[PDB]
Amino acid sequence: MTRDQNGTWEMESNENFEGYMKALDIDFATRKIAVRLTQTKVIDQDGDNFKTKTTSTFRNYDVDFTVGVEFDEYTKSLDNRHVKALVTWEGDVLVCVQKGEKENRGWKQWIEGDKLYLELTCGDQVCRQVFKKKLV
Ligand SMILES: CCCCCCCC/C=C\CCCCCCCC(=O)OC(CO)CO
Repeated sequence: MTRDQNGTWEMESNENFEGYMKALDIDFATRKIAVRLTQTKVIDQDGDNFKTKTTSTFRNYDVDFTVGVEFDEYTKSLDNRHVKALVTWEGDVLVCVQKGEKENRGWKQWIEGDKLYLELTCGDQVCRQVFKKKLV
């Protein structure tokens, strides 16, 4: 029973964020800033209802969803694309498929210990992020 992802989580590693961004066609001036930033993830979860915020000094991104309920996602101030998104549980891993113009786009997010793991995929690029839970 590790489905409870509530908390504030601070990034400690970010592997291949460059390649993921390039796969999304982010221009190199934007990538040059974005690759350097420490991200924070704030998750407010009530059962299968999620409200999430990913924040940095450069850009913030909010996405809210209910597990199992397809929704329209506009990735505003990221790559600015429209996708149909569905989040499901695979065991205690939260799995998102983002169907749209990019093939094999989505993410997977799960807890181990005091860490939150997030693997972002686009095409043949995978970015692996790890966040540490912030205290009180
Ligand atoms: C926002 C902080 C970084 C902003 C700088 C990046 C700008 C360059 C363009 C694209 C990179 C998109 C990468 C972030 C993916 C969104 C996070 C996300 O959807 O996470 C899920 C799972 O946590 C939310 O529930």
